[PDB]
Amino acid sequence: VSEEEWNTGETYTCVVAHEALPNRVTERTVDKSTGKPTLYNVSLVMSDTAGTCY
Amino acid sequence: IRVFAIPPSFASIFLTKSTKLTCLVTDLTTYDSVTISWTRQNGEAVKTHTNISESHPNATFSAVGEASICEDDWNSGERFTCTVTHTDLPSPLKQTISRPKGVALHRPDVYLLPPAREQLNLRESATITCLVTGFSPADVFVQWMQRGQPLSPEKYVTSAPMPEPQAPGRYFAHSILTVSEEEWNTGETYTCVVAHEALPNRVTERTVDKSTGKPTLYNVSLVMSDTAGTC
Amino acid sequence: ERIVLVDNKCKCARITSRIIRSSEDPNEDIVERNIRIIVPLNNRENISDPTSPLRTRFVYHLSDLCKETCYTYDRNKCYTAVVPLVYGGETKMVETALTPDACYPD
Ligand SMILES: *[C@@H]1O[C@H](CO)[C@@H](O[C@@H]2O[C@H](CO)[C@@H](O)[C@H](O)[C@H]2NC(C)=O)[C@H](O)[C@H]1NC(C)=O
Ligand SMILES: *[C@@H]1O[C@H](CO)[C@@H](O)[C@H](O)[C@H]1NC(C)=O
Ligand SMILES: *[C@@H]1O[C@H](CO)[C@@H](O)[C@H](O)[C@H]1NC(C)=O
Ligand SMILES: *[C@@H]1O[C@H](CO)[C@@H](O)[C@H](O)[C@H]1NC(C)=O
Ligand SMILES: *[C@@H]1O[C@H](CO)[C@@H](O)[C@H](O)[C@H]1NC(C)=O
Repeated sequence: VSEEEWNTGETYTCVVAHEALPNRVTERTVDKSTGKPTLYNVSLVMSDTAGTCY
Repeated sequence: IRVFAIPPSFASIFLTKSTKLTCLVTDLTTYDSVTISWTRQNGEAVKTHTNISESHPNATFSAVGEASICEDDWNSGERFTCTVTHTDLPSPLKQTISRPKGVALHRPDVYLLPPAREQLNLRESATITCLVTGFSPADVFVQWMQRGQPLSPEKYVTSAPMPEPQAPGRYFAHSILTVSEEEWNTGETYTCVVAHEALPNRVTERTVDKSTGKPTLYNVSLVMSDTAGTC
Repeated sequence: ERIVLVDNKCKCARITSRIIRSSEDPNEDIVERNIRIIVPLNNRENISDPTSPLRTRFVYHLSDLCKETCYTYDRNKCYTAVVPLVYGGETKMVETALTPDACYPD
């Protein structure tokens, strides 16, 4: 595939076909979002507001 | 010789699934001349006094009225009058009781407060107060528990509803339970229930222990694993 | 540009693998996974059982929630338990409302 095409967020799936499968076909996909991440700014907020999520 | 008609408490409406009206007369001589009929707004009287309980330590007469009426009929606004024909009363009197019209429905926000830090420092007793705020209608019902065991009615004492200063329509109620500071220091959970119309299923509960009522310390062991976790 | 991978509401997590373009030149674009977690700090151990202990430990293995020891009440779901009530000596069961705000009949 082209270098700049992968640079943008276009996902691909390499659908394979094998006999020993439940649905007889396996689909697995990737993209730049699925690649190696660099930064992780986990906020990990700690609040006394407990019951409600967010 | 005083007789008062008791409006139907919601505790009897919900938990017993029935409506009972008690217009009881006390401090009067026993002549068994009471003829109590709960006349409705219409001419028909729904029911008369039943199960008269004169037996009391003071040996004074005590006749209690009853009226099994539909809850929807109560909500319709029909009024019921109790008449007493006892010779002790100079003349018969009718006590009309009606369901209030146009009462707004507002959720009874229940807030449970722990005993003050200074009170625990006294090392003699600790008082836990369950505050019921911003509820309408004024009628409310509160009970107490400890790890699923309801406490005696005497141990917890509740306050009659009073108007909320900021919201005239709303009200507030105040219930206080006292326990030994050792019980509180043990961390035993105390749960307060509020039975009131406005709640979704008419009952809400909140609990508090040593570790959640304005606790001094927050002991957290936050752990994260497999940070990447791609998928 | 955010791709919200997971929004599990028990173990509150908002992993967003948003791509960020690096400066003006691409081909070194950074990918970042923002695991935003809101630990409750006050919810009970067995969150549906108010009388359970307090959560002093919060495991957030991201593998499991990517694909239960529930921590935070979900907005839509109602968590409730039966309660004993006594009025005149009768012990009647009835459902409670641990999250009354989101449990109105709908
Ligand atoms: C403790 O947690 C367990 C799950 O880990 C739950 O127990 C059951 O929850 C279901 C959910 O509606 C109830 O129908 C059952 O009655 C619960 N078990 C029992 C024995 O009552 C629940 O979250 C917690 N248990 C309790 C009793 O609140
Ligand atoms: C992550 O780093 C960026 C700078 O690259 C900064 O602007 C941002 O505030 C950081 N995230 C935090 C502190 O959560
Ligand atoms: C994480 O970093 C990005 C910068 O790319 C920023 O836009 C985002 O707001 C940060 N996360 C939070 C929770 O602020
Ligand atoms: C504080 O936290 C640490 C580790 O999380 C723990 O070992 C220690 O016992 C805690 N102390 C108190 C007083 O909770
Ligand atoms: C505090 O948390 C730590 C780590 O989970 C635990 O080992 C310790 O027993 C806790 N102490 C209290 C008093 O909760």
